Amino acid sequence: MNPKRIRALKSGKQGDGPVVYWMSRDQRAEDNWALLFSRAIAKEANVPVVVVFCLTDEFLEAGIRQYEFMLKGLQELEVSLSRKKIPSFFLRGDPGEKISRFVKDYNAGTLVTDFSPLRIKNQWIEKVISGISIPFFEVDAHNVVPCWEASQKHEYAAHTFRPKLYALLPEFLEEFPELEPNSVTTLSDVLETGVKALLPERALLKNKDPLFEPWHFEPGEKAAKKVMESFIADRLDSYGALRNDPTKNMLSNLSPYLHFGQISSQRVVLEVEKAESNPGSKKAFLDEILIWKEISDNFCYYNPGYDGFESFPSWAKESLNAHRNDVRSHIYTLEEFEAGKTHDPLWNASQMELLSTGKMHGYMRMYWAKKILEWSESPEKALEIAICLNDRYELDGRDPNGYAGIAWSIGGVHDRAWGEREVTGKIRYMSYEGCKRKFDVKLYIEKYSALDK
DNA sequence: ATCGGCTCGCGCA
DNA sequence: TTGCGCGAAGCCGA
Ligand SMILES: Cc1cc2c(cc1C)N(C[C@H](O)[C@H](O)[C@H](O)COP(=O)(O)OP(=O)(O)OC[C@H]1O[C@@H](n3cnc4c(N)ncnc43)[C@H](O)[C@@H]1O)c1[nH]c(=O)[nH]c(=O)c1N2
Repeated sequence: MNPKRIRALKSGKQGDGPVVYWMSRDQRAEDNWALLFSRAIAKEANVPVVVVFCLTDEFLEAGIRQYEFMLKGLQELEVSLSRKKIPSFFLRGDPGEKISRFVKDYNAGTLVTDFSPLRIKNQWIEKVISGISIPFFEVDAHNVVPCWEASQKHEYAAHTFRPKLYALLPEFLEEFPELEPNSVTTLSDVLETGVKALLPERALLKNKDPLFEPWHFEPGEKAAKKVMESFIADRLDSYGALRNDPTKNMLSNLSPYLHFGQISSQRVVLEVEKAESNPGSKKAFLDEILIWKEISDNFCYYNPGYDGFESFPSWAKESLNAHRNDVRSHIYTLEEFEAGKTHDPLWNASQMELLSTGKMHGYMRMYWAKKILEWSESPEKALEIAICLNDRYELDGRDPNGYAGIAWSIGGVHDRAWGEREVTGKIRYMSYEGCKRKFDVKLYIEKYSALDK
């Protein structure tokens, strides 16, 4: 294992108990550098490895759709793990308090957690270090090239990060070894409890039917692989040419699995690389899962204010500021945006895709966000509303790719200046008529019309 | 240091 | 649609 994937959080003396993988971002049994390191650390000490996961109360901020998708994954994973003789524990509370307690409770030898740039995981980690005395390690098991290794600074753009990343790919793109089973030796209640709490909040139809259609993405490590497999057989070949067409199902559809770590993106890269197809599609796809996925982790990790105005570049701050007092053609409230009551039937269509499938087509995510800027009273409100809806209804929400993506659309982060406009200033414009030239807009609106109810 | 090159709309064929 | 050349625009890093 490449030791540059390991960061030492808290130095100390190796206790003589088990090795504890605090699993958080990467909820998979396979292709998991964090669980592989733990087992290594375990194996030399002749102790077992165990996995702990903390079900916090953040689930009350989203909906049944994300929380059933996550728990059904953890149920499968639990089985996966016990078959490898690795027990799994599940705590319910504040990771700062519960993990600390647990580590003392079970006399853990060493502590290990996977990596995530989001503000709140570092808060927990800090709290955790004050509460323990054993060594504490962190492993990047989400990125092909560990976030802190790929760059030491905020990258202004893909085209600056891209040479830095591909120089290190030969070293970090590699196969995964086997999760060796242990040698030395309730989730269902939680899920029924959580839904009963979230139920008053369900996104319902007029006839009391749920909006959300749970059949588009089956959750779990197994299903995730079958999705990847299926993208490579049918859709990879056409990806470069039809990726940007909302009327063709030609995306990988991996982002819900990746978000929850139910499959490794290092694995996808390994499998796409070895696939023969259209070079242009492979190149198109690899740029998305390598450059754009991981510069997003770079963004949050070096900009703690990643979900606010002040993280924008100077030029875009200037510009939006200078157009704060422009007359907006339209001003909608969150509640109107939420229910698709704008004047723009293409915009409403894509919000109905969001509402019922929990995954809005990549290209329409750009449109969607910019019309929120154009049709709200201020850039901050735009940011607020676009974050709110993104995180509440996307299956892949509350994710670095989220904040980095919204910042692109509303703030030109990782983007450049365009012709000055009213209201949106120099931020990249997108039009209805421009979509008309690019895809059969009417089909798209047609598909999601019968939903206004 | 000096300037080439970065993930839209639109005219047009 | 489909692709090209052009525009408008701020800045990093050879
Ligand atoms: C307004 C808005 C909001 C969001 C986002 C963009 C925009 C404009 N993104 C990014 C992007 O829209 C999203 O990752 C894709 O829809 C994922 O779907 P597929 O895997 O089918 O993409 P596709 O199959 O084409 O790409 C495969 C993978 O490449 C990566 N990728 C693709 N587009 C990317 C992008 N624009 N930025 C970064 N990585 C990208 C992702 O890992 C994705 O799973 C995001 N992503 C996310 O998963 N959750 C979110 O909540 C958001 N938030």
